[PDB]
Amino acid sequence: RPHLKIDLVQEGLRIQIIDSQNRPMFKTGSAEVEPYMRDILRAIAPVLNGIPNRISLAGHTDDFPYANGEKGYSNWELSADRANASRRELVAGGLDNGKVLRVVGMAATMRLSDRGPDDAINRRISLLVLNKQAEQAILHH
Amino acid sequence: LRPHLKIDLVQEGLRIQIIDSQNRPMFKTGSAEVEPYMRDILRAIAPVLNGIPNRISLAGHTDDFPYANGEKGYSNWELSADRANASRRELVAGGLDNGKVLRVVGMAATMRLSDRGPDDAINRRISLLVLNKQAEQAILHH
Ligand SMILES: NC(=[NH2+])NCCC[C@H](N)C(=O)O
Ligand SMILES: NC(=[NH2+])NCCC[C@H](N)C(=O)O
Ligand SMILES: NC(=[NH2+])NCCC[C@H](N)C(=O)O
Repeated sequence: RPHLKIDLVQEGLRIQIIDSQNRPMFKTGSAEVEPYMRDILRAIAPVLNGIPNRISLAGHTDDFPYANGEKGYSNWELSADRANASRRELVAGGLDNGKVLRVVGMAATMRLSDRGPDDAINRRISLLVLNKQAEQAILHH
Repeated sequence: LRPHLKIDLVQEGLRIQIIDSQNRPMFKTGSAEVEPYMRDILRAIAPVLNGIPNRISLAGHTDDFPYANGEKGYSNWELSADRANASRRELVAGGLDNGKVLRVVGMAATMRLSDRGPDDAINRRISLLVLNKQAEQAILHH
């Protein structure tokens, strides 16, 4: 059973989804979120509604490339699709309108460092509960 | 008159906007297909971006009009993200180097243009961002 890891960062609250068996939370090349991940995402949505802050959603991939592999569909499209896939699950969980400020596709640029040598663990999404400083930053860009 | 570049300093880098005098939207309604005149511009921008060591972020935008089922299904978030990646593929086709892109962003309709309503058609667009080293480290060394 997967769990959320929530800790403080400069930009606010970072939320990571972590599986105990170090199992990838997405099938390779897939932006379909699994039933187990579905439940934990929908469950945290009312909590996010309580927190007056807005959120940023990020999608990630392993560094297994597509055939072209940046000319057409790539890890950029896939990571972005994973971000929005998690977004739709939060909404299904009852996430309020206007809670999302940003969806982000990171491809394989944000590599985890202490979660083992298997690159497949990077197939994931992450959440960021933005503080006022991070939000005002993003908005005035 | 030909469209021009609007460049200003923002917190995580150098933002690049493409401003059209003829007020042509970069995308048709509900479409993530880059309009012809913007394709030419993005391809022209790519080799210049190759000239600097900095990595790039790409953001997509939509007008205020929502989709049929609000935000439960395909929404302006998906559309804006798809528009960001469409501009990405144009840049790559223009000769953008491998590894230049660090981030793609969907902003939906949260960032209307500086003096237009959120309903205006020219909100359907993309914007470019040249990331400073600090933003790049906050992402890579995260
Ligand atoms: N349960 C696990 N530890 N899985 C790791 C292996 C994942 C497999 N190599 C893949 O790409 O799909
Ligand atoms: N089904 C595939 N085409 N897999 C290869 C690409 C996998 C991709 N890098 C991911 O994170 O899922
Ligand atoms: N169901 C619809 N007709 N939706 C139209 C949404 C258009 C979208 N706001 C855009 O910027 O292109």
